[PDB]
Amino acid sequence: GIVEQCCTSICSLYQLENYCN
Amino acid sequence: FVNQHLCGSHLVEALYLVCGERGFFYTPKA
Repeated sequence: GIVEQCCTSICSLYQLENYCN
Repeated sequence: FVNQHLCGSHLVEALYLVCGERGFFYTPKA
């Protein structure tokens, strides 16, 4: 999940955009 | 500003700035 990809580990723009509609 | 540890409101805030008028979906229990 996003928390495991952007919180416990460092986030990236590629990941964030996956969660945009 | 996204290449860092983003948690809680700090994360929701980033999705808001990045997604813009598209919107996004926050799912912490995914």
